[PDB]
Amino acid sequence: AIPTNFTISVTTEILPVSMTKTSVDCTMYICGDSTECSNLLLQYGSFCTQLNRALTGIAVEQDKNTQEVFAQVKQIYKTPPIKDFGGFNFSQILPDPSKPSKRSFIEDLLFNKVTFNGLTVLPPLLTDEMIAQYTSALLAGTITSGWTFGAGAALQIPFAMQMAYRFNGIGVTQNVLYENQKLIANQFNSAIGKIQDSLSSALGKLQDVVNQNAQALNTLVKQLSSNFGAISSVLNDILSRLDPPEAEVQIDRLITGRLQSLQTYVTQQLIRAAEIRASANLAATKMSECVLGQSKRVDFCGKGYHLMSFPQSAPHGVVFLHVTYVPAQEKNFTTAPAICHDGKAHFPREGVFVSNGTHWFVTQRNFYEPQIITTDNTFVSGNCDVVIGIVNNTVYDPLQPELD
Amino acid sequence: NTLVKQLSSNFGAISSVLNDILSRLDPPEAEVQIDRLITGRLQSLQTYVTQQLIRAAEIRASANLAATKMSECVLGQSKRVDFCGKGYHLMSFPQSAPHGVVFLHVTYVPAQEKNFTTAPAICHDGKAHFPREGVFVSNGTHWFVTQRNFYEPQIITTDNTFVSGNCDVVIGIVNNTVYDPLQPELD
Amino acid sequence: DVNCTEVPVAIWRVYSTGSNVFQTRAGCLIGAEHVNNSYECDIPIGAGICASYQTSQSIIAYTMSLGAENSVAYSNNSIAIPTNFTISVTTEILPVSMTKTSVDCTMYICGDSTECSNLLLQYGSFCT
Ligand SMILES: *[C@@H]1O[C@H](CO)[C@@H](O)[C@H](O)[C@H]1NC(C)=O
Ligand SMILES: *[C@@H]1O[C@H](CO)[C@@H](O)[C@H](O)[C@H]1NC(C)=O
Ligand SMILES: *[C@@H]1O[C@H](CO)[C@@H](O)[C@H](O)[C@H]1NC(C)=O
Ligand SMILES: *[C@@H]1O[C@H](CO)[C@@H](O)[C@H](O)[C@H]1NC(C)=O
Ligand SMILES: *[C@@H]1O[C@H](CO)[C@@H](O)[C@H](O)[C@H]1NC(C)=O
Ligand SMILES: *[C@@H]1O[C@H](CO)[C@@H](O)[C@H](O)[C@H]1NC(C)=O
Ligand SMILES: *[C@@H]1O[C@H](CO)[C@@H](O)[C@H](O)[C@H]1NC(C)=O
Ligand SMILES: *[C@@H]1O[C@H](CO)[C@@H](O)[C@H](O)[C@H]1NC(C)=O
Repeated sequence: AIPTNFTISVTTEILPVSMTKTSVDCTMYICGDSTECSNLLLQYGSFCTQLNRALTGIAVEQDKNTQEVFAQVKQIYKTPPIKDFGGFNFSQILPDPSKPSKRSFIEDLLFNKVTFNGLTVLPPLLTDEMIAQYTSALLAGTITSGWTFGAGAALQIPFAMQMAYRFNGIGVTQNVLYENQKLIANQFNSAIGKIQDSLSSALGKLQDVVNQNAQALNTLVKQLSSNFGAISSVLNDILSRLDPPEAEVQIDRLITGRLQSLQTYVTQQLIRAAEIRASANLAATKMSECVLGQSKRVDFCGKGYHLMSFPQSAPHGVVFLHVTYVPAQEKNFTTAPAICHDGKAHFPREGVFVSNGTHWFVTQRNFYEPQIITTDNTFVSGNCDVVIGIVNNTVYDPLQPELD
Repeated sequence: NTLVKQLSSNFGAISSVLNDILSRLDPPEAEVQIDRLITGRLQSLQTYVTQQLIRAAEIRASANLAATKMSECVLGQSKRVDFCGKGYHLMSFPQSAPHGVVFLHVTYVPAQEKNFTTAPAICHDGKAHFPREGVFVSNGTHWFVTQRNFYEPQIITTDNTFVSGNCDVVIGIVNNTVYDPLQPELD
Repeated sequence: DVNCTEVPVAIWRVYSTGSNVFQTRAGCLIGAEHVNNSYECDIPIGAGICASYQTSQSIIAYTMSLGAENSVAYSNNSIAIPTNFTISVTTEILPVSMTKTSVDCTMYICGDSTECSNLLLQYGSFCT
């Protein structure tokens, strides 16, 4: 069976990249204003230093993630002003002048769908303005320059002409693009409409990170109130109702109990950070290959044959649009491994032999385009007798009229 | 270093060094004092192991990456953009380091450039001609076909191009004459 | 997380007040002067601000650039073809192992006491 039509499809993929940078002061969490709490804590020593050497390890990693997904480029490309892209209407995904932050429409439709006792929250190094600036460069690069701006200096090429190369990479001949340019553009511009619809309806991968990294802090602050088996949870009460020579044991218990909860929370941070790192690396490799190139890697860049991708920014994460080629509407055919001619066995150079029971033809593998069999489509390498399934026929010669 | 310093912490025991307690106090009082140091020391030891397990778990990912990069960059060329270094990839030479490995990647980079006019196809005897591999470029007067990555022009032969359909459908096309190299010799 | 109005109340000798002070979203930055130019990020501060040491030599803090800028010459009938090339060599660094540490928990906790062992067997398997 050989397919005879196709549909361009656009598919969506969503990835987390950073959790919120946070920090805790060991002493302001464990103690109130009590000095004796501090002086008893000084009996335990170094733990209140390691807990910051731990959390600061996470805080810098959360920069180096966002730094490394996005900064593949050092040259902010302007978009051309004239939107001549041969029928493609990217106005959904480009930035626009009027918005109070220069996020695209597809980004603003997205941004909406996502929602003290020493606890401190540190801003990120990059702002959402800087992030959205970078992605506007990756769009401008890929639309005007193909892959070349990834490999080196950016070489301009017409968009409707680069699509021919992207088709050539999947074994479809360029005539199949140029004879159909109008129809293909309509399929594309239609599919972007479904993304606006579907996005308007789904961010669970992103949304639940914001949930868990709040919920753990709520657990940590609630855990202040526990008695831990002390006589009460307020240090002033301990220090007033009982003399220090014995209130010492109550304080020592309540410090030990509280400390255990911080010593757990810091590990429940680290083990998550170690998963977000694996996600940032996967997103980095997806961007390096599927956006700045074209990749043969089956189903790595979304379902189907891959053509191109566009990145779009999101809070704490990134979203891709993968544009893919899907074959459809196929017909059955008779086939044979080889043709027998004047006693000698012909094989096709690239395509495959088919017959509609009535005539014999050769056609490329992935899009029905039958042709006359010639000694220029084929090469010869033996007698007919040796290969199974050979079929007798005749090979036309364009050099035969050239007898004159 | 942190783990050795933790031996000096007293955890509310009478003294840091056990031999001080275990000399100056009798068993039934020592046995309620030494009990604290053990709990303090264990918890410092427990924390250390939980740190080593995570750093091991992350180095394992780096070693597993390097083995992927060696197989796909040294024992062969690979076309994964930016995997074997920036640019187009040619070969790589490994070198060793203390606790590590260091690659040298060898990469080709296109440099000087010039602007040209170009057209999707040639319209000939009412028949369109497409290039087999290169792209058509004009220097503003003559029309050539050239490979994509390095300017090296050639005449529009009957044998670089192939034909498919009439001139009517292709949006951008320029009328131009294709050359048949057999035409003289065939006489 | 301190408004610059409040900072003097805790105080280091010069920088109590009376000095260059620069409010930022990251906080109150003092002892460095703001500049309208932009550069690459020498040292990070936060929220798009980076700091550097510069020549009169002083510390300056500035909105970091994202690098340079240029347009791309795009037409619907024009193309650019490279006419020359250069080979290049680059080094990538990967860690592969760390030290094989090993620890004897009985020696560490108890030294050479026997009694400290006789206590430790209250706790069971941990030293295994
Ligand atoms: C292929 O699909 C397109 C879009 O639905 C349609 O316009 C065209 O007529 C189809 N052609 C065939 C071979 O059915
Ligand atoms: C195809 O299979 C049938 C049934 O096994 C057999 O009779 C026939 O000879 C085969 N033909 C080819 C092309 O080998
Ligand atoms: C092709 O013709 C030859 C000679 O007549 C014959 O031996 C052979 O069986 C034929 N093969 C087929 C596939 O008809
Ligand atoms: C184009 O190249 C040909 C090479 O033979 C040369 O004769 C011609 O003058 C060139 N034209 C322009 C405008 O550069
Ligand atoms: C090519 O020639 C035909 C017939 O004269 C004409 O209609 C067409 O516009 C010409 N195209 C160009 C690009 O000169
Ligand atoms: C600092 O305090 C002044 C006076 O109340 C106020 O006007 C200003 O907005 C405050 N700035 C910040 C960063 O809160
Ligand atoms: C480019 O677009 C303009 C406006 O549609 C058109 O006049 C011109 O012929 C086009 N050029 C080519 C060769 O595509
Ligand atoms: C290409 O670059 C090399 C090395 O710099 C130089 O020797 C040579 O002249 C250049 N050739 C061209 C065509 O620019």
